[PDB]
Amino acid sequence: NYPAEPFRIKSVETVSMIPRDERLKKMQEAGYNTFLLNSKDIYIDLLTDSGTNAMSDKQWAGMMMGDEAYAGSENFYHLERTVQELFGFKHIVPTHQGRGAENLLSQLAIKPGQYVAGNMYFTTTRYHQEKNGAVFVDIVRDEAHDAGLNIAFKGDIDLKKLQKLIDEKGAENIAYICLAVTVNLAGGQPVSMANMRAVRELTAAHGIKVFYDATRCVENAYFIKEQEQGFENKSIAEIVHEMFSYADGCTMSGKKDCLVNIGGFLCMNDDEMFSSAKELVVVYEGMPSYGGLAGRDMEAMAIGLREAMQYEYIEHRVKQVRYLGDKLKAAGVPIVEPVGGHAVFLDARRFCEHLTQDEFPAQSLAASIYVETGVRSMERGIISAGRNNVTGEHHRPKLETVRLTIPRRVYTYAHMDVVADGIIKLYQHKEDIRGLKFIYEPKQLRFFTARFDYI
Amino acid sequence: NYPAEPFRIKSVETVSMIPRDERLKKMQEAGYNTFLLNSKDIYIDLLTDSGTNAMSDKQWAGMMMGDEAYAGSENFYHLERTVQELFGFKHIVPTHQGRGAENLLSQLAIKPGQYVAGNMYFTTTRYHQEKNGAVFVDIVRDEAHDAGLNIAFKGDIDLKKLQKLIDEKGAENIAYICLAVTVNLAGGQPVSMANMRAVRELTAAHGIKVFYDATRCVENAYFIKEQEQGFENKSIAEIVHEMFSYADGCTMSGKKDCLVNIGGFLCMNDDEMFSSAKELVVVYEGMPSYGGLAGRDMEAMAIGLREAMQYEYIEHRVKQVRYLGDKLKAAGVPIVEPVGGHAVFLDARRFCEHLTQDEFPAQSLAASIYVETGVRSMERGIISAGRNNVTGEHHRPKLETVRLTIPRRVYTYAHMDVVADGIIKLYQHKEDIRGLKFIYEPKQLRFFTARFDYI
Amino acid sequence: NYPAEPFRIKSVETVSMIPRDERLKKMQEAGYNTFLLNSKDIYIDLLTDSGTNAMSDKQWAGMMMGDEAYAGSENFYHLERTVQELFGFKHIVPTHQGRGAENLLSQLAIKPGQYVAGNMYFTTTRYHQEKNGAVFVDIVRDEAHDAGLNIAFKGDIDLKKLQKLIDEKGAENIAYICLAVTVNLAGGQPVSMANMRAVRELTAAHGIKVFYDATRCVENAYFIKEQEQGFENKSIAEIVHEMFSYADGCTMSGKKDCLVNIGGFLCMNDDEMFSSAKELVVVYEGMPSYGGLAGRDMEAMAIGLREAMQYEYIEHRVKQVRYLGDKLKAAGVPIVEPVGGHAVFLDARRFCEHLTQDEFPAQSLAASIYVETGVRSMERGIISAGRNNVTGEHHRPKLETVRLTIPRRVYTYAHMDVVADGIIKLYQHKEDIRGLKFIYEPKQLRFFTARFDYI
Amino acid sequence: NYPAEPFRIKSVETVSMIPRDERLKKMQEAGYNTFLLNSKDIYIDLLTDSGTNAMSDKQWAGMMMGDEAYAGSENFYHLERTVQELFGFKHIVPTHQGRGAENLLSQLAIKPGQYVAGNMYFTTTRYHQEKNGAVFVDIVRDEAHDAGLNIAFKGDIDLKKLQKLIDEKGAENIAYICLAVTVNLAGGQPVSMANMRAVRELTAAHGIKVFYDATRCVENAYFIKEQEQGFENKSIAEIVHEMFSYADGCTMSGKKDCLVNIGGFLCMNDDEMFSSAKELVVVYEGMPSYGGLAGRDMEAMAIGLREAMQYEYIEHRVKQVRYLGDKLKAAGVPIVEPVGGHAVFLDARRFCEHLTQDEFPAQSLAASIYVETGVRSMERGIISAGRNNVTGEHHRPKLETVRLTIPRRVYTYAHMDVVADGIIKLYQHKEDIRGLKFIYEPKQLRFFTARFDYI
Ligand SMILES: C=C(/N=C/c1c(COP(=O)(O)O)cnc(C)c1O)C(=O)O
Ligand SMILES: C=C(/N=C/c1c(COP(=O)(O)O)cnc(C)c1O)C(=O)O
Ligand SMILES: [K+]
Ligand SMILES: [K+]
Ligand SMILES: [K+]
Ligand SMILES: [K+]
Repeated sequence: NYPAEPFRIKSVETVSMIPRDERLKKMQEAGYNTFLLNSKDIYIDLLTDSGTNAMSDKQWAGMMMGDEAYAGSENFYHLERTVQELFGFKHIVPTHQGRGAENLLSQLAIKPGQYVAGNMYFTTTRYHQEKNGAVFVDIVRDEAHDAGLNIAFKGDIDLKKLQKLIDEKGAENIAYICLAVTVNLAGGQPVSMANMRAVRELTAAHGIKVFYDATRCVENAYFIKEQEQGFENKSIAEIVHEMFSYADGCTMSGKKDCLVNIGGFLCMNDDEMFSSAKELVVVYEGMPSYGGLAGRDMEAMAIGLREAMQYEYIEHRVKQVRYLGDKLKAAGVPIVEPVGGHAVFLDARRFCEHLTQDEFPAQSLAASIYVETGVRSMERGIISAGRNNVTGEHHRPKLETVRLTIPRRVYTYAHMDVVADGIIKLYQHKEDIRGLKFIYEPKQLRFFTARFDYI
Repeated sequence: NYPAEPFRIKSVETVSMIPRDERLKKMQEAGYNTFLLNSKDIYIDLLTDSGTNAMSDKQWAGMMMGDEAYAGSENFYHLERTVQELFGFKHIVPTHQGRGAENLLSQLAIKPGQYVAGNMYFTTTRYHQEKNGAVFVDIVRDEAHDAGLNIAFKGDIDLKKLQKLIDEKGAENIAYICLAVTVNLAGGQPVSMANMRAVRELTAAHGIKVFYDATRCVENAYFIKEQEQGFENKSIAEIVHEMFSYADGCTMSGKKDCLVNIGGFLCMNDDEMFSSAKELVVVYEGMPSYGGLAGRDMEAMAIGLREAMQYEYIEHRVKQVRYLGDKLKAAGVPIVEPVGGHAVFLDARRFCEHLTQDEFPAQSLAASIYVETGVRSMERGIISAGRNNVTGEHHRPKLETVRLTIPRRVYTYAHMDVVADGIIKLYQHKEDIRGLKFIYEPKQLRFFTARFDYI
Repeated sequence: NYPAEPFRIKSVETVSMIPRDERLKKMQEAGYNTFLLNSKDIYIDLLTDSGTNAMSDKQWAGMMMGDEAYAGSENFYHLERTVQELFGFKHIVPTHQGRGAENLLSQLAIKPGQYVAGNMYFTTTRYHQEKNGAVFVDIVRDEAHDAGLNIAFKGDIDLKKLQKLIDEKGAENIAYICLAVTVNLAGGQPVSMANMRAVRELTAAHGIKVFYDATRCVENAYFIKEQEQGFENKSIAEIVHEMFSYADGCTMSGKKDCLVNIGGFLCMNDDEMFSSAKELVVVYEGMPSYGGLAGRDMEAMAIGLREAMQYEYIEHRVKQVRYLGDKLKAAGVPIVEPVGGHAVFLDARRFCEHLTQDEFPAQSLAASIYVETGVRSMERGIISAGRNNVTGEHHRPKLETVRLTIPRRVYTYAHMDVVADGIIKLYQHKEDIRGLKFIYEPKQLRFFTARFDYI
Repeated sequence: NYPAEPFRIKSVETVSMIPRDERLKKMQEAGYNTFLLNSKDIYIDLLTDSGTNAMSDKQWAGMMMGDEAYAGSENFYHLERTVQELFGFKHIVPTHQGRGAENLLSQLAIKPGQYVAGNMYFTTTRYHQEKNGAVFVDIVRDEAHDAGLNIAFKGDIDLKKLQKLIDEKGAENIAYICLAVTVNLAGGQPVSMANMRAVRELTAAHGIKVFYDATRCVENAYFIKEQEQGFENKSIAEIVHEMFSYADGCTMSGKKDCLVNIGGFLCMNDDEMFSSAKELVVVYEGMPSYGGLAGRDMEAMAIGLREAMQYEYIEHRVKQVRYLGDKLKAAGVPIVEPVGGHAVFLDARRFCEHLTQDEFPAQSLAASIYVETGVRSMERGIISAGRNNVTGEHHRPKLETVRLTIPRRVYTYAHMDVVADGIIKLYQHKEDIRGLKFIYEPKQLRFFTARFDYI
């Protein structure tokens, strides 16, 4: 069952419906790298769900009431009250987006040489942990690393790995546990409430802090409501509030589940850390009462976080992604399983099994998808993994995928059909997909500006 | 086929359904007339495509650049030259919506006792004709009155009827021919270019003026491109411009095909009529330089009329209506055929064969649709047709219909499925729909605020 | 004493600061008629205070929450509740602006041959009265016709003239009393509460209806608060509510004192007339619940009417106009006295006493003002009076004036200084102002498109 | 002279004053630091010109056309090419505001132990220099530190000081010269083109890089046009482009002279530095294609930087500040002279000659201004100067000032008169202002959230 949109369209965004012949020329001008395409040339842009969301009429009304004062803006107090109400943390510091909050948390909470342990990781999060002297330890359950395994709550932390870390390194040498909801690297997999409570129980017995990476915590809450026994009578807001009751604080990218185009924040319960955070936020972001955001954006993020709590909104959000995954899977197209809250990942290793990884199957599949449909997707394979600059060899990741990342409230099921129909047609003659070779490769950030040609 | 939306969602508004018990209360508080229900108590609002459209990001950018000057506004010049370019008429007078332009035309072009002949009546149009002393004569082809007959270009004028009128009444006693594109009350049926050309040739030979009702001219142009031999490779804009080349002027409700929420205009080629129209507009609407519109709305209408010329936009507009009609017809639900440009008309005579037309089956069917579905639709039958101003008896249209009217760019195919599924279920117990009788009847245009009770 | 603006600027409107040499070319291209100037070529546009107001951030937030439903829009209920609260009338029908409401009132309230009596008149108001068969009778106090007489509440009705009318024509032959607040034709002069109560007392004794032309009723309320004994402790809202307690209904142009760019409405207390108005509004304007306005505009007008009740806003509005009049008067420039709520009128007969009225001194002064300052003003003299088309002679009005009409919240005191300094400099060599002659004169609406050259 | 605003008001926001008793309570709740007051409790907010500007109708139209794509946004391309055209640098990296660009520059261009030399310190700039291991050296002319000395181009670097630094330290130990235009903490003082050219010539001869702080470069260009011989007939844009031709790159807070509420960027000519900057921006800000900004804000900043080039806009901006300074100086109030581009600085040393600088007269004067006036102003003296990171003692600036900072396009001359009248009255009892002592001092950038009590 797939629900209708629980909203209607207030205003539309103009697009170029250029045809296949012209899309091929645009793809070649981009050197077959979807990251180099111009937005104006893309029909359906599934590069990312970050910051690409459609706002409501209520949020746009809030955008006309930005109090742009440098200190003490009414919009900050609205955001503060909303986050305290819905997440339940004592203190909040706005940041311009998620990695701004990560920067502050890692400087406040890590002594060099300490460990940070988490359920897999995200690139910016782990960078700020490592930059401040932490050693990262993955404590996710082993199943999360099996991309074909169709089981619930795949993002759960293995409590035995956490106990083992505590026993081998000592609780005083662990800076914090970093629990992400959902788990992006596993394909957007949720964490169960039972897991969050067990982690809080164990860490609290040792005086260890837990901070959440909360960027898709509402998608996570929907999975708990749908699949965890005992939560069928709880509202999304009740589930969200209980989730954060098991944490000492969080970092949040509003660009994901708060339904905005920019914005984030840092939450914590400890007064002393809050005071230290306010001393640091002015260094990198702005005042404790704007944190690198215009007043109107704090307002839109306060309104959007509250909208995200509507059951029908988040049900439809997750089930629209599920629709895309279900349609591909029914045609035999290989995807990461189960489908996550925000994206479908194509398995390009299996999709293009006639290509070796050195011929960049995911990069080439993403280029084919755009030519055939006008859909942009993100390479998440060997190109994004980068090259080892000491040895000169590619980093070879186990996952060679194309990410179909779904912005919130932007597309319809008919757009999902454009994406799926086009991929299914490609799959039916997948052996015709050609390998790629570099014609320009920069030393760093190579996925952003590299250019290719066909082998 | 059924194309996906050729645009993305930029902003949303929430929709919601109140329980059946509450809709029942609301419906009897509205005296079983859908016009009297409150917007907040509707779920999917298909009352009308008039003024309910979603604007684009470009139109909303135009809304921030309203030049609100009383005379000489940049927005007026933009609207004036956009209409001169796309429609080809010499002169434009803005009005706040279509019936303001009809008020002006009828006062300018009718001498009491004269005939106005058109391809089927419309409610406000016919009121202003008769109010100024004209007798209305219907010269549409007989087939347009047969709901079930699936033939192309049902809106066409019967040239034999036009010829007969000229012979029996004399050309000097005909004030003008009123040619509407599409024809709303026939079900949104298009008029062919061959018919517009034949009508021009016959009227010109007798010195008789032709004024178009331009309200859904872009939907009409799409049907010409899709189905009239020789037009398959003409652009929508080319077809629109050729259409109006066979007219002396037009009235336009921009609230339909100009993709806005308010706005209209009167066009003409004749200099003396334009001079007279400017004297009159001051009394009813405003100065000729804004015609009862804010500058920002002249701007949005100039932008939206040009957007409407995009083939993919109007193809999707029309085929989304066709999807709803196709799904209802596949389930056996009786509808007006072929499906028109803007709405699906349920054939209330067949839905409610247990009722005579004096029991108002269309009015009653609309009420029952809201009660069982939360979807609002409009009566288009004996209630809307009014009374004969000579005998005092009902006008008795063969077409007794309930209109599922689709606003432009607002809903998705999933919303269409919700509508179709609900109507198909009500079809299964159609015998439960009771007849209605008047408890309050306005003296004109009675359908707007009439109140009914069950017989 | 002149207060600072009780607001700050949220956003600005871009203007062309073209210099004098270029302004002279624009004036010549406009044939020396300020009505023909392009808005884009004007620095400070004082043509009118109608519909040219600046909205607040709160109103623009309301503009993002337009409920564009054809019937039952939430914005209509907001407007309805606001007008019932602030004006106290039982029923309200929205219209697209003031003359839409006048059209409806005059058709509902006049039997042919009846009299309508008022404190002077406005052009559209009297047209709709006369078009429906009324004979207009001026019952303003004699002093209002003395444009140099500096006395308070110059708009007051002479109760003896009203008694005389009742005695000579009979109360059953008077359709209604039309009491305007303020009185535009006298230069924007207020009416006292004592006068409103006396008129209500007298008319009620005879069963005669009173309807207000309420377009600048808030400016009027400020004069009562400032100058009528006993109202120093009353709020603007209290004064406004008491004013309308002496009326049976009103017509309102929101384009003036409701601080919007479009919109108006009709109010009445009588159920039967309300029911008749709802039958008529659909003919000319729209549904009783939108009346020719987009939902967003009903919202902005509801918000703006409530903002207009703020004492500091309306005090500053009236005193900014007063500042301009005081500065001109201190330099000896001849103006209509006292200065009204919305405009300063220059006496061009005295300003250009070396020119005869057939040389159009007001039209020429308005052209000079634009060339010297970039300020557009309105001719209100012999050109606007029109030509008698039977005899071919000008209508020769006693008042030959240039109107400096001040939009609400758009300009600063520094703009008022630009206007005043430029006029004062012109006055110091007023004998150099040249007379004008027609080079193009249309048969009607001649002030709108006539063109001139220097004698 | 004092020109009128070269724009009209398009939209407003209300302002209000709470009673003195309430401001007194608010001020001690803020611990006598103006940074801790709440926006709703301020009347006229002169805390800062940073991010408080009023945008234009064109910018707000741009805000409706935000292309929120993660890469390839039309808004990024517009900002990129606008900056390349107006500033002339080869490469641009957007950041969410200026201190994000300072974070990147300081990490890219400083090796620990090296010197950075600039024309007076700024708070966030100096923090990021020192945090990355640089020693700051002030090479502004001695006169810039003398509040009362009225000389032109007080921001100029002393070339003898620059030469001395090169001789004593060696050019290889200087990371770069930081040249700010205007110089904020000297009172908004401009730098001459002759000085920028001399600095470029001397640094280039030694291979030393020059990076500008571009934050108020348009105000600086205005002073050059107004006062530097030979530039009187150059356009603001020409002057701006020549200015940056003497630099290797710049940091920019668009929140000042780009007329926006959020936004900044880093420019450079060097290709390898640009490559490194793109790696770093990902960690702190976002992808190089949006740099921590929504698309709509890249758009507003591209539009606003071009608007700032309009001569009449920036002339009025600067002369409105000058008006406030002239009115205070005419009444004997001690100020920094000449008045700078963005603010009037009261000379707190002279206002409060009864206090030593260790009693924080500037911090105390700011509090008393809010208590007596409701006007918020900022401390710019010993509190902002921070502590010496080697000795732990106060930095002791000669300039102990209270800043009346003017947001662009927000206030009128009448608002300036309210401010001046209030300060002139407080001047009459200056002996009533008590000294302050710290009760809470942050470890860096302490002025933002420090809390004080009276001695
Ligand atoms: C309101 C509707 N139509 C308006 C209309 C009008 C009157 O336009 P305004 O509603 O803008 O006055 C004129 N001609 C045709 C063919 C129309 O359909 C409707 O069908 O719902
Ligand atoms: C916030 C202020 N200034 C910021 C600033 C900055 C830092 O910019 P952001 O506030 O955008 O980070 C850098 N350079 C100069 C000369 C500045 O004035 C202020 O003066 O109020
Ligand atoms: K974004
Ligand atoms: K701001
Ligand atoms: K207007
Ligand atoms: K509407």
